[PDB]
Amino acid sequence: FVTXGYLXVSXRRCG
Amino acid sequence: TGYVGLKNGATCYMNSLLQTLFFTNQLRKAVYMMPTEGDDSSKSVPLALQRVFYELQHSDKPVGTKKLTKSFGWETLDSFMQHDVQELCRVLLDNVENKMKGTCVEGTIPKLFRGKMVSYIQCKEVDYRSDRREDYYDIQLSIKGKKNIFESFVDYVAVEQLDGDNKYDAGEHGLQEAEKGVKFLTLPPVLHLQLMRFMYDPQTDQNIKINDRFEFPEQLPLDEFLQKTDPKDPANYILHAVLVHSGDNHGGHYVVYLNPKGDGKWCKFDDDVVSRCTKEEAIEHNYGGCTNAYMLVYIRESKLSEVLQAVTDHDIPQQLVERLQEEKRIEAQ
Repeated sequence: FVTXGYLXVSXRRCG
Repeated sequence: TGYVGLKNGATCYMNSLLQTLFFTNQLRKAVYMMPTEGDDSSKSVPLALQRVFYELQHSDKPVGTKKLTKSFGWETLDSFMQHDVQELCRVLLDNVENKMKGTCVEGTIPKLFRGKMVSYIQCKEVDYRSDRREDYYDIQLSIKGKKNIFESFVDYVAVEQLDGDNKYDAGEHGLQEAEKGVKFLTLPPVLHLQLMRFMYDPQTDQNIKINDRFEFPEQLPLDEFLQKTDPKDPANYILHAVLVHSGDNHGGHYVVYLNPKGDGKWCKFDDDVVSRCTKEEAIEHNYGGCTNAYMLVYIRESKLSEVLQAVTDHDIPQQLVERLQEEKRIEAQ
């Protein structure tokens, strides 16, 4: 849960 | 080369994945076979994918994707940045799989991509086990502290100790020491492996990329990771695609290197520019150690000739050809 930014990360890996 | 590229919006890893799926010939053909009906391709993902594949196979100029991205709704940088590549793969595959429900090409997607694993949690001191069998279409491999893909697989099937503060919540048994773990029962004909270089770091509150070196081979034996091997079909996998990223959190560039026929003749797909390259450019040069692979596709050596069967003009239904030709006429005037 970041300000993008050009590194993709699933939000299902952000909690 | 004999292959055509894709135009470069902020669609990031999509073109890379689209080429990857296009050269999964058996999937391409089933997507062609999938009955669809529509005047615009942007009106559904099955229609739009049929169109993209048709154009990749027939155009001599770079193929557009506007109607495809319109059909599944990811039209901003942020919609790609909020997802891993396999989430987009699933979005396209699941829809198409469910479109093939009750058709002539029903079951094609699980036939190509689905494998079987079993996870378990065994308590040491009480009689409780939570053995859960599940299916997969892709595997997310940890690369942090792993020098090569064999170590990723070793760590993937390693037994995890649930102890100290990680003591398993065994419900009516209270907190219990236990042993977590997963076993592969089967591996699919087409094996999608994400290399988890991109991850949110809760310690620094940032998405980060891990650029460490991580080696992967042209041929990947996986028999050692199966619960029971088949003496008639060793699980030797042949590298098909290397999806590559270059850059950092302020910009990046995505390419895919692909040997379409599974022979070793590698071609780099960089949006509109498709060019023959060396095996070393495709493989070792993407080991890292900020340009490296974040996803690999392997195909079982035994299924190679079925998966990569030729797809001719004859394997495209006349009803689809006619739909796409009418659409092209309306788009021309």
